[PDB]
Formats: sequence, structure tokens, C-alpha cells
Amino acid sequence: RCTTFDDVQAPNYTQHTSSMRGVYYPDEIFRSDTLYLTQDLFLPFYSNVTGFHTINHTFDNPVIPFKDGIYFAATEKSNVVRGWVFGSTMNNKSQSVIIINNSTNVVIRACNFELCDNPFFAVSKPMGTQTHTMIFDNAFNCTFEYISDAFSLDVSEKSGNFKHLREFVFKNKDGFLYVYKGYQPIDVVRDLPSGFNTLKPIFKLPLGINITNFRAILTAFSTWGTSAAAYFVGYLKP
Amino acid sequence: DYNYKLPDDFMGCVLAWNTRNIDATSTGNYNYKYRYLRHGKLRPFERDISNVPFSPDGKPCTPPALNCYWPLNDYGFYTTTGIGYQPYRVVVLSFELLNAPATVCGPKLSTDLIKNQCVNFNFNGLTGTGVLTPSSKRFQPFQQFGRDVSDFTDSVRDPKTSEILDISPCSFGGVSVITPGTNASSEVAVLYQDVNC
Ligand SMILES: *[C@@H]1O[C@H](CO)[C@@H](O)[C@H](O)[C@H]1NC(C)=O
Ligand SMILES: *[C@@H]1O[C@H](CO)[C@@H](O)[C@H](O)[C@H]1NC(C)=O
Ligand SMILES: *[C@@H]1O[C@H](CO)[C@@H](O)[C@H](O)[C@H]1NC(C)=O
Ligand SMILES: *[C@@H]1O[C@H](CO)[C@@H](O)[C@H](O)[C@H]1NC(C)=O
Ligand SMILES: *[C@@H]1O[C@H](CO)[C@@H](O)[C@H](O)[C@H]1NC(C)=O
Repeated sequence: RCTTFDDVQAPNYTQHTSSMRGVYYPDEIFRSDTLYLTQDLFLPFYSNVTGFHTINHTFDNPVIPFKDGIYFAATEKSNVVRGWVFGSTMNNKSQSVIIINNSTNVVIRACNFELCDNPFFAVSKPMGTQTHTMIFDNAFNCTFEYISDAFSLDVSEKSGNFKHLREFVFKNKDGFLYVYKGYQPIDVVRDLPSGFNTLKPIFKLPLGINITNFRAILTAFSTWGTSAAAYFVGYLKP
Repeated sequence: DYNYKLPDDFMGCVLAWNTRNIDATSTGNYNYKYRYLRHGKLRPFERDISNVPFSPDGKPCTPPALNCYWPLNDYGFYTTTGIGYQPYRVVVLSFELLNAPATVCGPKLSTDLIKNQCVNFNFNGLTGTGVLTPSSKRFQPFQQFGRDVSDFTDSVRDPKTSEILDISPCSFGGVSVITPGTNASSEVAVLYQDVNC
């Protein structure tokens, strides 16, 4: 169902610096103690990364343009930002892959989804349990189907600095959505922290879909509330 | 090609065959369509299933208004037509040169690996030759070819046993030959192998 909350506060677009991030293994080739040049889509050092800070009033998930490839980060201690849509017009006619984790397993399923303007997970704030999902209702003319390997996830509220930091890279390239992954522990309130971290591939998804826009999917803590958890979006350039 | 684009970079096999008997019905075959108008072009291995009502300017439409066309074509067939208008079922076999753990074999029986120098090793996509030798190289599990300074594959993780081994080539070099005077003596020219003995 297309349930939108009433008070939707606009993002202030607090820019941050992609200090030493967005570096991934460019190919499946082991190289030992060498210097190697690469012409590929990378995140440039010290680029403008649009922050998205979620507070009790601010609910950050705009329809962000994809533009040849994105970097993604998410400062987490409650693992809130679990979910990615990659659509053309974010409506029913266009093709949209939906990469989501429903806290037991990651499910990738591309179809012609009637995208709601406000996807959310009805999770209680003191309890911290996923009750339902209302992301998709109709799925006609479905292309792609995938279910990954299972792993546990914690949902409930914490308070303080961030323990987790999921760092993702999405490249649309000949219809193959290359997805990368890295992780390191941090300690920060709102800034995308400076530091070097290398990302590793997980999915070469044979989609073949027009990806021009995207939107993350948030875990609301239910009249709504969100815990302190920010995410970051950069752009990849050749 | 404006509907299905195959790139110059990545490439596979294109397979077409005639279906005058099956698809080319004598009365018509209007199950198959294709777009003939679209804003811009399509990227390779990328398509648009959606039946968006086309306009040349970019405004949304409702047909049959001025310059509001449907993108799809009434693309019929008849068995009485010529060979140039017959339907052809085309299967495009794109491959992966991106050497992940392999799927297709094209089956040969797989022998046992040996530490012996000079083996014609044929791994998944490496028809090289050389010296299989086990190595202490680390290999994060999403990479399985090792290269050292250049083009040549230095080390491979074995596809059966996941054993990490580096490849040395067949121990080549130049042969040099000492001779004294052939008028002095035709006695044995002693040699060089620029190799471990
Ligand atoms: C975006 O980055 C450019 C340099 O790449 C910089 O000049 C500009 O000030 C940045 N925009 C901000 C910080 O809003
Ligand atoms: C949602 O979770 C179930 C089990 O909890 C599992 O099948 C999968 O991770 C998801 N199923 C979907 C998205 O249909
Ligand atoms: C799905 O797409 C096919 C063509 O690809 C079309 O014939 C069919 O009507 C579509 N389904 C709908 C619009 O429900
Ligand atoms: C994707 O679709 C949008 C509008 O639906 C269009 O502007 C854009 O050119 C398309 N991209 C490609 C690569 O076809
Ligand atoms: C299959 O793989 C396992 C390890 O992944 C290996 O121990 C086993 O020998 C392989 N099977 C055969 C028939 O070699």
C-alpha cells in the first residue's frame, strides 16, 4: 500500500568528503606487492558525498539519480538502511530491481513494481522486531528472481556512536549490476569518517534494466520515529 | 539493434534459424512486436519491455492525438512471404570471460595434478604449460588467478581441491657451447644450460 507519512522533512544536503573510500578490487585477479593502474568506475578521493541524517523529524530517502554508478555507505548500530530499489521512473511501468534484506536473508527480485512513494518496515521502537513489509503490492511482468544465503540480523535501537559501517558500490555495466561490499568499525556521530577500506564483490546480477534513479529503504521505528543512523551516497566516475 | 544491442567489447555467439513452419502462420502471427521509437538509444545488453506511449517532444500522451504514437510495431508474418520476411528464432549466447568459478566444462576427464616440472596444465581457461608448485599466496575467495608483474598468470587456486599453487615456466634459457680450435680438436663441445642443474 502507498502509505506516506505526513511530516516529511526535506534533506539539507550536508555535503561530505569521500576521503579515502570507494576503492574495490577491480577484477578477480590476485596481485601481490605491486603497483597497478586501473581504468574503471571508481569513487574519486575527496568528492562531495551527500549525507542523509535521520532524526525524529527528518526522514531521508529521496529519489536519487544513479548516473553511471554510485557509492553507498551507511553508519549503523541498529542496521537500519536495509534495502535498495534501482528504477527508471520509479513507477509501475518501468523495470526496477529491489535488493532487500528482510533480516534473515537478502532477496533480489526484479520486476515492474508499482513503487510506493514511502517504503518502510513496521518495526516497534522498544521491541525491535520486523512485523510486516509494504514495499511492493503488484508485480507484473517479472524478469529476475534470486534468493541468497541466510544470516542473522539485529534490528532494535541502540544509543551512541556507530559500531557498523556497510560500504557498497553499484555499477550498471552491460546490464550487470556489480555489487561490492566492505566493513570496518568506526566512532563518529555524523561525519563520513576519513580512512581507507577496500571493497569486495558479491553479485554480478544479470538484470539488463534501465537504471537511472534509485532510493534506499529505511527501517522505521514505530506517528513515527527513527533512531540515529545516517547513510551516505557518492557518485562513481571513469 | 536499436532494441537489442550487442557491444563491441563483450561478445559471444549469435544463433539464428528459420521458423517458416511454426511461427509463420498462413493467416498471420501478431504475438511478436518490437519498438521503433524511443527517446535516445539503448545501452548494450539492456532493453525496455515497457509500453510507454511515445511522443517526439517528451510530453506524456493519450492517442490518437497529434504525434502520440505507440512504440510497438504490428509485426506479423506469413508463410507465403519471401525468405527476407520469415521469422527467425535468435538465441544469443553471451559468455563470461570474467573468470569466476566455472559453469560450462565441454567435458574432458580431469587428471590429477603433479608437482613435476613441465606439465601442460589446462585449468578452467589456462591452456599454458609449466611447473605446478604449491605456494603460500593468500587468495581472498573471490579471486582465483594470480598475476605478478605482467600478462602471465603466476599462480592459480585449483578448482577441485582449492589448493593454492604458483606456476613456474618450463625451465628455459639459452644453450651456449664452448669450443677450442676445430682444427686443434673436434673433441666434445661442452655446453651451457642457464638453468638449475
Ligand atoms: C563539490 O566539489 C567541488 C570540487 O570537486 C568543490 O569545489 C565544491 O565546493 C563542492 N561543493 C560543496 C562543498 O557544496
Ligand atoms: C523474507 O524472509 C523469509 C523468511 O523470514 C525468507 O523467505 C526471505 O528472506 C524473505 N522472503 C521473501 C522476500 O519473499
Ligand atoms: C506484460 O508484458 C507483455 C509484453 O511483454 C504484455 O503483452 C502484457 O500485457 C503485460 N502485462 C500487463 C500489462 O499486465
Ligand atoms: C532510462 O529511462 C529514462 C526515462 O524513463 C530515459 O530518460 C533514459 O534515457 C533511459 N536510459 C537509457 C540508458 O535508455
Ligand atoms: C569436490 O570438492 C571437494 C572440496 O570442495 C573435494 O574434497 C572433493 O574431492 C571434490 N570432488 C571430487 C570428485 O573430486
